[PDB]
Amino acid sequence: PSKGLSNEPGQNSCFLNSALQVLWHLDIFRRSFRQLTTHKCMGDSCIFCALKGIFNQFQCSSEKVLPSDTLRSALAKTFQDEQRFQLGIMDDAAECFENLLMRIHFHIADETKEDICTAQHCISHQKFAMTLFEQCVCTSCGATSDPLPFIQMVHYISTTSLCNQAICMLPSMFGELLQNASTMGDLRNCPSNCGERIRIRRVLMNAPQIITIGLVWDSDHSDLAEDVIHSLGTCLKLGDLFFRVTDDRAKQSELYLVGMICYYGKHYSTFFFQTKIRKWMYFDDAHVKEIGPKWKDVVTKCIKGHYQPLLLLYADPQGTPVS
Amino acid sequence: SKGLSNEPGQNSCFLNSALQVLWHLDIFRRSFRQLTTHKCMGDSCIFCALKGIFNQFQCSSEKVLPSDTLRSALAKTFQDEQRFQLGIMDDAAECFENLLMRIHFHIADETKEDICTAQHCISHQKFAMTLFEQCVCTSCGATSDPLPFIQMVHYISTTSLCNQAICSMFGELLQNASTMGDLRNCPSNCGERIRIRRVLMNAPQIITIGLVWDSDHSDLAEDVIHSLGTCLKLGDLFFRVTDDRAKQSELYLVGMICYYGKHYSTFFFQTKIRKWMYFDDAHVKEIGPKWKDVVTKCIKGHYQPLLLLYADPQGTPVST
Amino acid sequence: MQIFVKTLTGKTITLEVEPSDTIENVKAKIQDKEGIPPDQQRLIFAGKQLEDGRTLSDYNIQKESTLHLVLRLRG
Amino acid sequence: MQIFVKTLTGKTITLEVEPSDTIENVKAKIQDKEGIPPDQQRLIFAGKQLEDGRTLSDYNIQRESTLHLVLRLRGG
Amino acid sequence: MQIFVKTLTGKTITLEVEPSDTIENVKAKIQDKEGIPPDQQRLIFAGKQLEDGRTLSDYNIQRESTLHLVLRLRGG
Amino acid sequence: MQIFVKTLTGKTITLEVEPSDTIENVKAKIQDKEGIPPDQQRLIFAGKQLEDGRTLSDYNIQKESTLHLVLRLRG
Ligand SMILES: [Cl-]
Ligand SMILES: [Cl-]
Ligand code: NA
Ligand SMILES: [Zn+2]
Ligand SMILES: [Zn+2]
Ligand SMILES: [Zn+2]
Ligand SMILES: [Zn+2]
Ligand SMILES: [Zn+2]
Ligand SMILES: [Zn+2]
Repeated sequence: PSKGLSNEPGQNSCFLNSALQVLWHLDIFRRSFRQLTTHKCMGDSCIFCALKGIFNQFQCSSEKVLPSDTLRSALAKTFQDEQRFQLGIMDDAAECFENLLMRIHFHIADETKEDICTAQHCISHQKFAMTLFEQCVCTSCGATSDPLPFIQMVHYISTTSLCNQAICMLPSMFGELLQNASTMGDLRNCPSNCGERIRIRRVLMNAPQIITIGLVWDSDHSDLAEDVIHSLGTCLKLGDLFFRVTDDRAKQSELYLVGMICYYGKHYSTFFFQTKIRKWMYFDDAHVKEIGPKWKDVVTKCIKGHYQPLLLLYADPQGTPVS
Repeated sequence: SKGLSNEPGQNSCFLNSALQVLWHLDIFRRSFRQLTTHKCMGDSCIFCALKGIFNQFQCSSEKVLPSDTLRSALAKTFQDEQRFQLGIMDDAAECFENLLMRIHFHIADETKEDICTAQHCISHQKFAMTLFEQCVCTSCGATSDPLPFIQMVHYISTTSLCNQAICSMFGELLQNASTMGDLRNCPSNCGERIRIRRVLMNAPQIITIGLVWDSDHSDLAEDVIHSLGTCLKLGDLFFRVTDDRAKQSELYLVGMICYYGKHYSTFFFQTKIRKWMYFDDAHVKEIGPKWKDVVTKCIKGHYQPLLLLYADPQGTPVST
Repeated sequence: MQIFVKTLTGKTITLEVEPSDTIENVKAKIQDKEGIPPDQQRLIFAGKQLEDGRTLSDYNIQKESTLHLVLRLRG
Repeated sequence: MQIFVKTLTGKTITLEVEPSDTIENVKAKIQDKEGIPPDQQRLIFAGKQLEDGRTLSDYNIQRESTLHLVLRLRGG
Repeated sequence: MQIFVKTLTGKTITLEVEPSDTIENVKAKIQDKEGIPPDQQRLIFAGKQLEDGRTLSDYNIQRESTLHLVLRLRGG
Repeated sequence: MQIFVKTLTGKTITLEVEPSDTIENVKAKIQDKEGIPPDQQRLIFAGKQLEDGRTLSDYNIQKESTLHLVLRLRG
């Protein structure tokens, strides 16, 4: 259901309301979260509990607008020492989105000796997280660097790298375009200094069903927005997104753009394609609007408003909720 | 002093030259006497042939002694590789080296890891050099994978011994000579070039040096004998020496095998007479007390020393 | 000690740094080279965001390590 | 226990191991099947590098689990 | 048994070990006293390079044995 | 794959070899560079002398390994 989130003068909650809309409208997340009964509760201040109360309202309430203040407060108390997501202070929607996924893992999984999440109920690691390792490899002399493995919830790519690689290419290529843009500046010397140069290689070993792309902007009033919006594709081939994709489920995976958090003028909003109405919705806190059934309708609005897309959410339509 | 026989076609002065050295080194002889156990090969047994020759060296009263018992055990043991065959002419340093190997094969319990720990093994306890090679770049820190091994003789080029001489403490001369053509790129190719380093890890009481020759008719012969030193400080033979005993170890030139026109001889210092001796198969002769005479005998016959043997004066044989 | 920073434009720059350097120290070096103010700087290493008050040694930032710079957009 | 080791060429090394086997133990089995020196071997599972001194059950590595073998080569 | 690890600088390390201790554990103990990563360590005994998978007993390394520590590292 | 050989002059030459090459092959290639017949060639690697018939891989001779050439003096 498409409802709005209230934002009063001074509480600066548009960064949270933008992320909340993505999480509620993402099918793999919402259906998964509903089947979740037990959680590591933090007490009167607890993100999971505040999130559940918001999600229950999104379905049972008849109000056209709902308050996110419970999650806003719980987020503030949880990050008091870090001085992030504090009450009355603006913040970043992608940082908010990342940390909500991270705290969902803390609420769902259990502390493992080696910090390895295998819980089949953890939405973040089972569906969102990308498991990668980076390595320098020289084809001429055969030298290789030490592999550096890590997990990320968002894949960040530079907007200028994206725009430049689009001009060079001038659908079904957006994955390759994203990969060439991400690797553009990753030139390094051979690990053994044969004299040749190498490109950092990223290898994905898992198979996320939701890829969250983060756009690295050059400015808060970017003059590259229009070129960025026109460079965005609606279909992502996961097998092309990284230099190597070793998991068979991910080689075959095709993910479609269903959501996009947008920044403009120190404010945040969210576009999302509701699969039911078969149309693109727009959520700016309390304001919910029908944009249209065509991606071009979203392009026209983003370009007219000088919107800067920050988070792109590609969901596998053949994806499944957590078991 | 005794001598060894070579029939006209025997061509056995390679063995005889090496047999004299082993009998005269006090460390090898006194060790070998306390040995009454060995992996006998039966007929092709080098130990028993060797034993038989050492019994006659001590008890027999003849001036010249036969070595055909070792020549057949050597030929039968190496019949699969066609080396030291009956009648053929062969290398003396090769013979001296394989004899030390064959001894160990007879005094060891065949450790699976191939290490040798036998307290009675003369070849490893007294003669062997356990070292490793490694490329170390002092500018960027990089370091090649260390290559360890055991060698029985340290081989040094003649063209390098002489050249370094042109350029008291001849241990540095041997070290400086042995590392002449050992320039390598840095293991991480930082741009620097380094020299291969070798560091000795045990304390051999007999250091045997091999001289790599350019031809059977070398014109460096005279200069090689002129660069040889009698006293060898083990602490300077290698880039580094880990064992303290070796660090303060000084070794004296005690014996040497010489080549000349498809023939072999042996010079040795009989300490019981304080005079250097000479053994050309069956012909024995006294040289004198001064090492200068060994030089004059050598440069007058165009001799080419193949093996030089240095012994720790304060050495000891194997222990129970 | 030499570390790399992937900047907002995709270019890779070189930071001369010490293991005992706080990341606020690193953010100041990035400001001089790249012009981005510190509060707008997001440093990611091995998928995790570096948080002020810590040093490079805390995160095992070693030589030739790469920091991924993301611009923070407060809203 | 049967565990699988994925090389970056796509070859799969099947290994018979125990949960109490260390990572150096696993790298020795890989050398027995491939001749790859353990010092070149890096093993990765679930986004974490596996430490030589720790065991397979430390990382909760179970039956039919897939480990990723990445090699460190000097080259030349 | 107290084994002796000798380094190129001249420092003679002493460690309390048992024959079961694999070479990797000897390297770990070395890291506990010098701070040298085992990946950079190479042990040598009687001219043979010891492997991290094998154990001291496999090399007949008896008590009071002296081992040689050589470091294989890269530059810069 | 290249290989280092320390000749009788104390200098080092470079030989292009493969690990499946017998040492009679290595000896023949040494002959084309240094002019010493293989029967006078003693090849030492890491203390042991290479016994004719084996291959370079049987002695674990990788790239950039250094062989010590030694003149055999039959007498
Ligand atoms: Cl604010
Ligand atoms: Cl690809
Ligand atoms: Na190891
Ligand atoms: Zn709760
Ligand atoms: Zn998780
Ligand atoms: Zn290279
Ligand atoms: Zn016998
Ligand atoms: Zn022995
Ligand atoms: Zn270097």
